[PDB]
Amino acid sequence: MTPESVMMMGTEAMKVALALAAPLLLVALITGLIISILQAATQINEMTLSFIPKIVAVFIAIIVAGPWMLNLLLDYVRTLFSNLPYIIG
Amino acid sequence: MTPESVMMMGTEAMKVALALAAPLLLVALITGLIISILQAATQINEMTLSFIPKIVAVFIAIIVAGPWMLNLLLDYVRTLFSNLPYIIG
Amino acid sequence: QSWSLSVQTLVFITSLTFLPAILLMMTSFTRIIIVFGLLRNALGTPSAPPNQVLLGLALFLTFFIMSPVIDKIYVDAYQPFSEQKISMQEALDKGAQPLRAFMLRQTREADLALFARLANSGPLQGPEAVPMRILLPAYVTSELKTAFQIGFTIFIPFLIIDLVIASVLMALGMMMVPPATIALPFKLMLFVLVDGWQLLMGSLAQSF
Amino acid sequence: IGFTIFIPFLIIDLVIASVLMALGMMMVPPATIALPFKLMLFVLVDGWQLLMGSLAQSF
Amino acid sequence: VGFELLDQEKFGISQFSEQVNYQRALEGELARTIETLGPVKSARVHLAMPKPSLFVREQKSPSASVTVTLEPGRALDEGQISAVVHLVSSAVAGLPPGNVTLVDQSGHLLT
Amino acid sequence: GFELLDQEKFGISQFSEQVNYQRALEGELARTIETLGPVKSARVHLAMPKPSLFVREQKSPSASVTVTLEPGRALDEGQISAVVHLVSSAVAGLPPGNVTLVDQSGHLLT
Amino acid sequence: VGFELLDQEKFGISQFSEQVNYQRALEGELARTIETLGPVKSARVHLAMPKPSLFVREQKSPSASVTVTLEPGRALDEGQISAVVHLVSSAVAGLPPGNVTLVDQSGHLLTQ
Amino acid sequence: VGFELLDQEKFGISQFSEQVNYQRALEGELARTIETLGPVKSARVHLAMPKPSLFVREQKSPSASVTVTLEPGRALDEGQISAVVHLVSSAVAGLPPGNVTLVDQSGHLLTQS
Amino acid sequence: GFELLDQEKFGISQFSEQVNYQRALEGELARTIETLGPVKSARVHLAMPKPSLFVREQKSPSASVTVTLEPGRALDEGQISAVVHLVSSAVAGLPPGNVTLVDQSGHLLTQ
Amino acid sequence: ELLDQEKFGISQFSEQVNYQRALEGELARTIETLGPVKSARVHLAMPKPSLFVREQKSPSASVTVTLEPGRALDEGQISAVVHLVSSAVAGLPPGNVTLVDQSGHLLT
Amino acid sequence: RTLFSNLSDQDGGAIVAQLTQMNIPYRFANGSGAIEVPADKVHELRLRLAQQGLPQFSEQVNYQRALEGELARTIETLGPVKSARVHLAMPKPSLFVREQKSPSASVTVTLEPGRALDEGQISAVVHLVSSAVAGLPPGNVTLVDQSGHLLTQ
Amino acid sequence: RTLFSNLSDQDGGAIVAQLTQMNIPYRFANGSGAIEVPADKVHELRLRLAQQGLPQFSEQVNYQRALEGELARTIETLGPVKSARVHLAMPKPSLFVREQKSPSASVTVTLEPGRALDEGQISAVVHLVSSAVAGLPPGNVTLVDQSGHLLTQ
Amino acid sequence: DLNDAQLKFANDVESRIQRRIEAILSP
Amino acid sequence: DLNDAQLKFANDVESRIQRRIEAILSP
Repeated sequence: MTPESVMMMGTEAMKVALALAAPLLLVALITGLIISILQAATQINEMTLSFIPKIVAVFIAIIVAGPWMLNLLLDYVRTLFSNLPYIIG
Repeated sequence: MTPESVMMMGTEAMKVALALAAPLLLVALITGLIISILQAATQINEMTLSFIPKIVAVFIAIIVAGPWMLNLLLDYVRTLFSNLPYIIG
Repeated sequence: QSWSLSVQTLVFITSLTFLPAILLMMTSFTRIIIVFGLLRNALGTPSAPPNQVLLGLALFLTFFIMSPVIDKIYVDAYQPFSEQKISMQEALDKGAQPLRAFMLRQTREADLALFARLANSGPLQGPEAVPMRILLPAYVTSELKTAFQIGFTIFIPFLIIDLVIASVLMALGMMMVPPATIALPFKLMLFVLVDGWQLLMGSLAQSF
Repeated sequence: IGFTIFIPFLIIDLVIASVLMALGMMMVPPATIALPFKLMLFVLVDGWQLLMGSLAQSF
Repeated sequence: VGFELLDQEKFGISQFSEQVNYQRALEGELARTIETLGPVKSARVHLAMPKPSLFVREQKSPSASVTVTLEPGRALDEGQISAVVHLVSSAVAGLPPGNVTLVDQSGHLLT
Repeated sequence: GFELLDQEKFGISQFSEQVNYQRALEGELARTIETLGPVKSARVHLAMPKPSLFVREQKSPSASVTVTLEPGRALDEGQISAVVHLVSSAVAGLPPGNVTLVDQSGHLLT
Repeated sequence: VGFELLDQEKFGISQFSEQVNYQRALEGELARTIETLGPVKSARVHLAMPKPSLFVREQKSPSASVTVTLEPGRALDEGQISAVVHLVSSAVAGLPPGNVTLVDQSGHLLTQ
Repeated sequence: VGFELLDQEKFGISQFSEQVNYQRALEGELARTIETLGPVKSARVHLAMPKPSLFVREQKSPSASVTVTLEPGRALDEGQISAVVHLVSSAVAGLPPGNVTLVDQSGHLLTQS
Repeated sequence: GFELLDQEKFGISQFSEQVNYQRALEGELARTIETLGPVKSARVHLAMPKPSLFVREQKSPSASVTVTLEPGRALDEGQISAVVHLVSSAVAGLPPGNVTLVDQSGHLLTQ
Repeated sequence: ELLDQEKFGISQFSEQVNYQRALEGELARTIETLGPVKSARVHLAMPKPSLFVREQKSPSASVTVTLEPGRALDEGQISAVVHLVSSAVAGLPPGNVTLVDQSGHLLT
Repeated sequence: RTLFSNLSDQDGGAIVAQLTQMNIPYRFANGSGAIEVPADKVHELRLRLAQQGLPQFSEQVNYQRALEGELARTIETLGPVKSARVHLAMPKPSLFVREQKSPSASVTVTLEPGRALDEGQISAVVHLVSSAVAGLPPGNVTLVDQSGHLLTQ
Repeated sequence: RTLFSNLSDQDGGAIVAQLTQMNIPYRFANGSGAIEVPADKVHELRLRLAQQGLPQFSEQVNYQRALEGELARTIETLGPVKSARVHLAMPKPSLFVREQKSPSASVTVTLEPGRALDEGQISAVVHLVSSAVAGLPPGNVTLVDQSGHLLTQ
Repeated sequence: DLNDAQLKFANDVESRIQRRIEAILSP
Repeated sequence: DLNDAQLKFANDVESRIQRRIEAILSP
């Protein structure tokens, strides 16, 4: 193929990956930051405080947004397989 | 099967996972937070002292609730393998 | 029209040559074998049950599952041939029907349509007239899909166990403790307690 | 054909590894958790049927 | 009623739920149009759709039961019985008319 | 019926879902049966057949319908029938002959 | 008792529990309809729904025992006896009528 | 409804939902145009679109039921009936006219038996 | 309008993308048809059949065109022909014979 | 210019729908520029490939012109419009270009 | 005069609703479960309501005879009907213990020359008769004309 | 004079809109669902509006005859028409119960020598007649000339 | 069950033959 | 079931033949 016929496909694929992983990473970072700021405000000395808020936030985000990410990924893969015969030329 | 069925199966899966983990995670978090609050109030600057009680608490949880987390999980698994010949299609 | 005896035995030996292909692509051997391999991978024990043990178990399960089809072939096709009632050609044609019905029972209409459209076959009225060259690949594809479905579903309880032990270890601060070493004995315990082997074999048999 | 067949499974692997490590559980093997999801993606897309369709239409 | 329901925001739903809701909505709209026919004061439609397979295993065909309440003395014409049949059959993928039963408020089979 | 259906309840289990569906169908069927002139109240019981083990045999479901009539409002043979048709149609693969219709006095109408 | 029973359930519900509860609820509703019958003052239904066992060759057809209390002197008609049989048999997947026993408040077997 | 119905689309939309919504829409627009026909005061269109099957002896066909309410005494001409048939058939991929039923507000079948 | 497509989200799927394309085409075609002297308003409905697979020789699409004419502005035979040509060309593989043209009174102008 | 509207990447299909629109616009533009033509409208139908059989369908075009009040188009005109539209579409067989006036007369 | 007596509350209510709609004056007999209405409208109204589906030996005989006569009179208010005869045949309290019996009615009508009952009128007659007799199902009502032609399907 | 009576609100509104556009004075009879208009313009306007698609025996007979006469008069206002005759043939209330009947109209026109009706005028006549008679579909209107040539397709 | 349906079929046929005879024998 | 439909078919045929005879025998 061509570097472009490849770079564009990789860019689209990693855009799909970024869209898939954005909600989970975002809620994880927000929850961790909030717990850490609350901890620093009270001057509590601990490192394992944020893990459980992290896990429940990620779990709830998965429950809320699962259909959306799964449908987006399924559609992307379906169009990739349909377009595959034309990728070779 | 349809994606929605997969989402429902995963939903009961992570519900069972949360039910398994919470008896342990909650008590570990409570013990850690209590020790850290006491430490901050007493200015006893040492993080590692929060680690020793937690294990005991966790162990206590097991010896107080190990059967239940053992039983409920089985009541899920025995169902899942029994639903195997009816999810295909 | 009846083949001479030498031609008959030539056909018989040549057909006996194709035995593993028939076992893999016409019976339930492939799905059971795929599920067993995925299950072995799922327990974290890549080589605990030797390949020969699982292959023998899959062979016995396949024989038990296909016993009704073999009985139908014997009663309807092979028995008259052995009593010289019917020729080899018509005996083979009669024996194809029960196996064809069994394979059609466990195939997906979409794959059949794909292979029919690919082979440029004319419109076919009902399931009565579908060529074996069309049905065999569609049945193989459906078996692959069903086996992957069953394996992916089976992968769930061990995933639950791994996640819960990893979270329990992490909430204690144990940052550099790997969860596989702790999870493997508990995976074995979970599979033992639920009577996993017989339950999974019963589930595989019931799905056929 | 093969190097672009590889793409969605790499996407799933990277997403799962990133989520797991960002959440904190960096000691887990991402491939072990990822394999069931790769099977799920393959069966919910109808990977075999679509792959045969693409292979046939490549000619 | 029917279509309005299908929309009600809801996330905790399964395919099964999605289908059952579709069935309910279709029933509602069909009853609606049937009532919107002069002689009919109220209609009630029950659909029996067989859960489908994606395999090659027995097709079968769905069935419908339609109960109509007529306006005082508004008897339905043979044509009225027919048109009802056609509408209900068409609204259900692969519904063989002969599997549509139409009944009045007194229990007379108009079919 | 459909009220039991949308009760803002988090998913319980497929079996729970199936029980709820069976109940809702029973409710609506009883409802329409009562909405029939001579009928004051109806009660419908459905027995959906349970898939057995290593067999492909098909069981046909069954229904029991109890009606309470208005004082002296006897059912017409056509009435005994239309009830049969409705109940049979509302249940996937319900063979009419497996629908029993009974009155408030215990007389079998079917 | 009642379908209500199942409506209110705790998070920890074993399949076994789910089934037993279903059995109870069916028993309750059946007794209810049987009482609704004119001559019947109260009904009690007991179901024996055998659990599937591959350890056994044949699963014994389900069985039912129905006890009725009649209104003072309200004897049940042969037709009444039958209709009860039909209803109970239909309400239980694969219940062979011949496995339904109907008894009165005095211990007379109304069925055969 | 119809095209407007497919506006506020929540991310959680199953293909099944997407299809049903497309069906509902098409029904709405068709009814709309039918009402726009002079003699027609209101229209109601029901579509039965069944995804396919490979066996001919087990293949049916898309079907439609159209109920029209006419203006007081505005009887539809034979040519009108024909035009309604054509429009509905064309709007549904592979809809054989003969599977379109047209009925009035009194229950008279305007199309063929 | 082609505008509908420009103002759109990023969560839309392929199904949505197609349906939107169909709508836009319907709009522009109606637009040009109205821009024909005798035509006051036009309404185009397209039935574009989805991918084949379960079918053999595949199948072709269909169109229904409703025109409202200016008071007494009857369409000539050549006009009808030109409407047919335009609609057929605008739809990939649309066989003219599958284009129905109807007036505001329900007269079929084509066949 | 519609193509360049500072729009983040959408999809190949979206890119395709656009390209089609832009070509239609420019073609209509040049057609109007012509003396007798007051406004033009071009509709392109690019063909969809098949599934397993090799069949290159040929694209089609419909051109509607509004002429200067009264003035008509000469035959040579009926020819130059055809040529331009056919050339602007990869593999467009002239015979698949329909030209129509504001009154519904087929000029081609 | 009494239109109906001994009505359920449901039937009563439905009947009152219909009378109001038709703008017919009415007076529901207090706790008599009866609705006295214009005397000259009684029969017409009974029939109309029937169309909408609403609602000793000597004595019995007399009663039966009286009931038969009243039913006949009501049926005769139908335009196409010149005369009507109703025969009620409720078997005397089932003597046989096991066997079960059910009331039946035979209605004979003489029609005006050249006139016929329509399906609605036929249904009204059947309903009227069935509603008047306890336990008489519509299906047990036979309606015949002077020539013996069965009008009820 | 009355242009139209007994109009739907929709037809009324459409008719008023057209009259305003044509700058024709009009007076919608209060609650009479009728629109009295210049007497000398009544027929011309009826025809024009028709082009735009807008909107006892003895009595019936008379009515029918009157209606026929009025329709004829209206049609005669067309330039190419020397004279018109309209015959309305609505079957007496369908005596047959099962069979269904429908009104039809036959219009005969005598044209001025050398003149012909155009397609628009033909359509206007058909619409006028169909709109005037309840249940008369356009398709049931036959228009013929003096030579018996069928003008309606 | 089926026997009762057959018997009712016979009764209806007999009744209709009876009515047809009576119809001509009446005038 | 089907027998009743056949009987009604016979009744309609007989009634129409009767009416056709009566139609010419009346004038």
